[PDB]
Amino acid sequence: GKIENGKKALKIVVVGDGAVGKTCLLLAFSKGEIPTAYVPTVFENFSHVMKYKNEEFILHLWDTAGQEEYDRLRPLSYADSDVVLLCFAVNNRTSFDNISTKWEPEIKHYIDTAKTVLVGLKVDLRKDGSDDVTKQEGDDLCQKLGCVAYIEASSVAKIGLNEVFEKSVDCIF
Ligand SMILES: Nc1nc2c(ncn2[C@@H]2O[C@H](COP(=O)(O)OP(=O)(O)O)[C@@H](O)[C@H]2O)c(=O)[nH]1
Ligand SMILES: [Mg+2]
Repeated sequence: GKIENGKKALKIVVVGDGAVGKTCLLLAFSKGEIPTAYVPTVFENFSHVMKYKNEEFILHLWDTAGQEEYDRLRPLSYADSDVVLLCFAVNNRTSFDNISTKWEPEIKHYIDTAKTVLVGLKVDLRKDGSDDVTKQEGDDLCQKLGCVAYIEASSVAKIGLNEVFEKSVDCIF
């Protein structure tokens, strides 16, 4: 619950296994596309203005990673976070299981006061006949972990991107 110029402001941190699509989520959400160019391991934190209810919110968006120096820097990203997106890829069951084994506990340790939103990324990839994570599985995990919501999204297909960040704003304001 911050106010930075005259605009309500929110800090959102994005966490989850490598390659679940965290950097693409932020690029697609804020830039409206994923550029054909070298995608960085971690996007430096930045502010994005989002027009929502009928007002403007300033979102302070923090990408994170677990490779190279970013693994060591990650804990420092959490301070004063209002919302944490717990991200996995729906076609990667390992990443889903790690929400419970690694990511939710890490968040509870460093920033228990943050609200969490469970985010099922790469939903464009879900298909019958594999062991892809279902919407019911995401809903159940959200329930067990006390997240505010489970939201499915695709950066590539532009599905659910605004919903993720609109729900983030909603649970704070
Ligand atoms: N099909 C599909 N692929 C995606 C999507 N988002 C990301 N990817 C792919 O997943 C790879 C890893 O994404 P990235 O954002 O770098 O993952 P990060 O390590 O969690 O930040 C990228 O090379 C994309 O090719 C998506 O919504 N749909
Ligand atoms: Mg990344």
